[PDB]
Amino acid sequence: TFQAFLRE
Amino acid sequence: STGSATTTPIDSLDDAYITPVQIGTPAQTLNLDFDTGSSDLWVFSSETTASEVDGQTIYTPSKSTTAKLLSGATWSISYGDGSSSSGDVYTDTVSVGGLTVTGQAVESAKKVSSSFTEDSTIDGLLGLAFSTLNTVSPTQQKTFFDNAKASLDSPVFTADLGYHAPGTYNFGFIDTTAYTGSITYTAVSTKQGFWEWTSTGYAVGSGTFKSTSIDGIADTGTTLLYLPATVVSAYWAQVSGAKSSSSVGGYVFPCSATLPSFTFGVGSARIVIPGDYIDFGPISTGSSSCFGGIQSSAGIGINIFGDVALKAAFVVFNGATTPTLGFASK
Repeated sequence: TFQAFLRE
Repeated sequence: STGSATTTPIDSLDDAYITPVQIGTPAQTLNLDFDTGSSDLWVFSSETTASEVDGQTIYTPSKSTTAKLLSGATWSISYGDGSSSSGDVYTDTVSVGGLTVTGQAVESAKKVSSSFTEDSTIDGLLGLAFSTLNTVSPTQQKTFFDNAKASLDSPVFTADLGYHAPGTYNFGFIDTTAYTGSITYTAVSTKQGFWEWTSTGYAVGSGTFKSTSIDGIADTGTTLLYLPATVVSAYWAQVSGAKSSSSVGGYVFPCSATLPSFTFGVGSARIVIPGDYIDFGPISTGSSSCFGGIQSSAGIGINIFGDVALKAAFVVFNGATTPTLGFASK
């Protein structure tokens, strides 16, 4: 289960 | 001064890496996800709504003699994956692998989204992008690296992430025994507040290297490697059972296959991702299909050199007034 850290 | 800490994957797929960090006096140790893709240091705390706390270690500011509430400052952040958190701010002493910073802002979560409550292994994040992305208002706060720079022996930090194994984050020095060859440096654009750089091209397996500019960010807090759709399609076209699955969200292939390597250019140098790192893991346990480590960035809007790419190299975040990014094979 991936994560993708800032941003809209 | 310098600091050295061991970073370890939170699961068997290398979804993310956590590193212990000591906050407050006496020290309260919390395992944070070091994220070069944002600039907020925030943790679960005694202020976090009870029903949203689930298995994590929290920071209690009333038990730290060095904590100070930063009057009237608040924060609110949302990430690429849709997660979010918000809260208030204290300043406190924070130490990483022996390197201590006094007066660091430690953002205390009043609320956290579902995905944070659900993952028991991450107690908060420690942001290492540029300070202009910091969410605190009315006045933004400096990251742990920026507050550290004045005391560091050199203004850099390195990331040495392991494949299914621990690795190390170093602050203030470059360990010459952790890599092979020499480091090649590339310019960084800070316009967007990221450690943004342009790769000079790519190669799939033993094929030709194509020179084509790929602007992306080096993000230790993104699990995968997200590249343009036509480069991701040229890689999967070399794996006989791979297909794009809409149900799973990306390209999948039979776990049984030996995947080819992926090389990315940095200046005139090449960094090769072995194929086994590209095999993220089975879709479900016992499944015969595996999820691919390289996926299209078309829906995200930016290319991201995440952990799949960063763990195949030793990477130097050179924080000098004109920053640069260094890569070496290891």
